[PDB]
Amino acid sequence: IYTFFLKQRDVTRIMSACAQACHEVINVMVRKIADEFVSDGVVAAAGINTIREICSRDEILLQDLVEYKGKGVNMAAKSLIALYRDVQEAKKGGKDIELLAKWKKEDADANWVDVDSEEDDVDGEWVPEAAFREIASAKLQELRNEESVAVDASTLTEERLQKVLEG
Amino acid sequence: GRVIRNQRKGAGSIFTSHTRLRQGAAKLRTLDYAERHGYIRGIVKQIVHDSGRGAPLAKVVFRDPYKYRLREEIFIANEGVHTGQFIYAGKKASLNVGNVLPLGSVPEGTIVSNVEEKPGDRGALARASGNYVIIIGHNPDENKTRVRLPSGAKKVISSDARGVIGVIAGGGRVDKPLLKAGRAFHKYRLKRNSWPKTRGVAMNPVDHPHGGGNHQHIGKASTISRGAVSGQKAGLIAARRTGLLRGSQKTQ
RNA sequence: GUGGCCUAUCGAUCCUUUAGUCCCUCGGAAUUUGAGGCUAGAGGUGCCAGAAAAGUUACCACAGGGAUAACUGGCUUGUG
RNA sequence: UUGACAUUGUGAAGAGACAUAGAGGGUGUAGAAUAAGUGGGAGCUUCGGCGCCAGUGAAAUACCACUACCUUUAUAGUUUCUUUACUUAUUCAAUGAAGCGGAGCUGGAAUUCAUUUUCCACGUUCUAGCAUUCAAGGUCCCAUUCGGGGCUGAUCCGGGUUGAAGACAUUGUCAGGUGGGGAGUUUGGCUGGGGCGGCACAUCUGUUAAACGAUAACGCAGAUGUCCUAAGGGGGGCUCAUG
RNA sequence: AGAACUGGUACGGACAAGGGGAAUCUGACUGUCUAAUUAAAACAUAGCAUUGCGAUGGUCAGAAAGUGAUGUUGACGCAAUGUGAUUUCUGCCCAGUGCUCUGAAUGUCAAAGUGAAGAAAUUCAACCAAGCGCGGGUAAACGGCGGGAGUAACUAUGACUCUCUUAAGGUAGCCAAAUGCCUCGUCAUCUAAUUAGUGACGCGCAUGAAUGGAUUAACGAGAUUCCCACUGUCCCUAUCUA
RNA sequence: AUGGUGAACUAUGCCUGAAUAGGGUGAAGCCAGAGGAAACUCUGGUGGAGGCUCGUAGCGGUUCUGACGUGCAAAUCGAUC
RNA sequence: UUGACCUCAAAUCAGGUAGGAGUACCCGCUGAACUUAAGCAUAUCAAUAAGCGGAGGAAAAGAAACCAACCGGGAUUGC
Repeated sequence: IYTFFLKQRDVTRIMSACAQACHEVINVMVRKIADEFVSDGVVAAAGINTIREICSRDEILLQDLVEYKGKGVNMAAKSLIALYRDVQEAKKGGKDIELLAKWKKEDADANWVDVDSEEDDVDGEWVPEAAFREIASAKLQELRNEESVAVDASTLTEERLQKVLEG
Repeated sequence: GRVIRNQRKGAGSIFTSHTRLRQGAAKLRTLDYAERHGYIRGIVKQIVHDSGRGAPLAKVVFRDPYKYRLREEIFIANEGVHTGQFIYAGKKASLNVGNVLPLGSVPEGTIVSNVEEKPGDRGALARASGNYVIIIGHNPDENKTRVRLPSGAKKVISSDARGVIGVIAGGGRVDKPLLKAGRAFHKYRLKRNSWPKTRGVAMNPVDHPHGGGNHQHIGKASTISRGAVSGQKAGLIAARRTGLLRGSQKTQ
């Protein structure tokens, strides 16, 4: 019923409350499953979290995977996106239909987590590139180690998806 | 008296052997000390196409160690090799392109061929195993191996098999619509027939337990229970979900 | 002086349950409980000694009828 | 589809709740107290303790009882509970038991406690060019033979050989539950044929009864299958209402 | 193929042989069945979607097994429905009727076993498996579809207000900018000068009918309507031959 | 309801054979010529592809609702599609 | 590094055995519908019709763990 109603201000309030609360046993596993499910519908990170979770590991942990098999790739793309970003509309539209051009025409604000917010704020106020080309695609590896030699610890020590993560 | 076309497999006539076009099976020959942990070498020359579908077959005939005989054995061939290339698969040796090794002597990423799931035995009395080398990573923990496929299932079994690395030109055949139609009879004159899948709002009127009458509408759920009645099983069985899988992935 | 001046002054059988006689049954003599009788209540029918059935099918055939056996409108309403 | 016994042996088996009885704490304010919602207050062996002993005060402290039991043990035992090896019964792919496991004449890699108490070894791995006949070689025999007969080469045990598993699984009589595949049975009359679903007709009010309309029920709480604990019988006296 | 002459202004001279064009609704064309009244708008085929699927599993058939097919298959293939060429192809909802259920198990739960009384029989309180109850998913499988909430009753009326794809007088944009040939012409800006550049309006040779109240080529023994050519069916009767 | 027996016609599956007038329309690829700085844009031949258009037998039986039906035929003949 | 008994097999010989028709009557095993029905099930029809196998020349059954409560009883079947 949590996520249930969950679908406000007081939301995130008691939200984070029982949130950190509920924060091995896959009953609750699949619960949180359908949870983040309807979630994204209307976590996420924690979503693919429990994701790779069942990953390692009939019903309902199974149909879930089926649906999830028919940000990941989207992440990579919008990645280079926000990349040149901080470094927009057109890019988003291309990565996204009649209403695509409808948009193409703070609006986009409400439109549309942490990353998103930051980007938006920066853009409004202004109203790793190696990593860039990298995730983009070897010649790439080339310019890679190029600027490479050109927290550095954990640094030198896909995987780049996790990388952007830490970043 | 009026049955449905799901309860037919009980005559032994229009469901028997319908595949003159093909030749032999695909299961390997006699197993010995070689065809396992130690040293196993395979051959591939006459890459005759697999009859019935889209796959290659080779005349993998081994000179029988027990007796001077070279019985012709049509086995499954692979893509990537030319007209003749022996297998370089040694457990005490190394590894190259197109080799046959068990699911324990190799690291992650090992797509072998299908033959058996049991620790060898020339066609294990079973078969509820893999469909061939088609396997990603394994498991270093003992002789256990946890395989995984995008179909949506898990399996933990042994780590011994006689599958050779190789690919088959099947990807794209089902990805490219049967444009120039005219396919159903010769389609599945292969092994039997199971392609009429077959309608009629008034196919069998004074009956239709599903729902029909004189208008295009069903009534009862087409989701027939598995353990309830074997005389009404016509349509969906053991339903759970229903949606629309989009092309855009990028999921968790 | 066996009620009100006259008029009004009734709870079937079978089945089940309960109470009463020291008798009957006890059918291999005899003995100790014993499901089934006789008498006497309650309850399950107020159709007058007071007992009525089930509710899906214009996909066919045979044997029938001039009171279509089938019981007062399921539509309009004569001299305004 | 599910469960007990038996088929089907054995008890060295990790951790609970019981089938008869005797102690252990009954701690909320105040009263130094264990006054536990309610009941019982003239009492049980009588020489003797408390019978109602003091301050406070809604309840006052032996006494055969409906009692919620925080935590143990308990005599011959206990229906179902994960469990490594050894299994004379079932099923079993190949079967021309094909070169196997442990142990056992031997190297290399890894570092030190006195030596092998452990872990990979044991005929092909650039090419449809090539491959077999009691294996090319040694020792021991009918003699000088163009052949043949042991051992070693290829040593044994095991007889469950390279591969699933196990006192597992399958059969038969065992409450009831899933199911018109099939069989049998089932259609008085009731809107001048028939044609939605339900079957809430008769007791003052409230309730029974889901609200301005209706609305049954030998159901519930007084009375009620109308009334009477003298409105009966009998004697005397009196002679009604309305205008 | 071109160039002449001639006749009845004749010419594929008989025989074979598509009469044709333009719309609406339904429907893709081709293939198959109703032996003997129904040849169609049905079924089937391409495309798309859903359910089920790891061999010690499931489906079909049989009285049973050590019988058979599926299975010469290995997520690429295998069994059962609906939809039936491409463009088009749900806006939202899971309380009821089903299925699935590694979610939730002691309210209820037979016999055997176990526990009292009893020299016996009958009756017989508690424990346990499964089903039922609760909950979620699922409506391209059957519904609903002027929707989904918050409001002095403990559940019974659903006004008012708010959100949304719940609104009767037809005003979609852009337009000297690569789309403007006419044009080195007007206005405005910079400059000694600049036919090039930038910024409005107007009649834009050759840009667009976004979104909204029920969208189509080719093909044809389905049906309806109209026109041209032709026609002794009718008006309006009759004659010849085998 | 019980006890028995069939695949020469019709329908479905597997295996083994034979047979199927004459054309128009001319899809990829290839060749020649011409234009272009490049990724290319066309015409004229050869090749004759296709669940395609017209038209016999075979297959098939919708229209001309005829003739016939006290059975020419236990479902036909001719014509058309 | 060497001979017997038991169990389990393999022929075309002397000497033996097996596979069915008819089938009144009778016996063992398994197993239906219709008629009647103060509606339907239970029940009757019916330890049946039909079909199959074996044995006999009659079969099944029968020389007592049987039948009684009397005057003790003296094998089976059938009218």
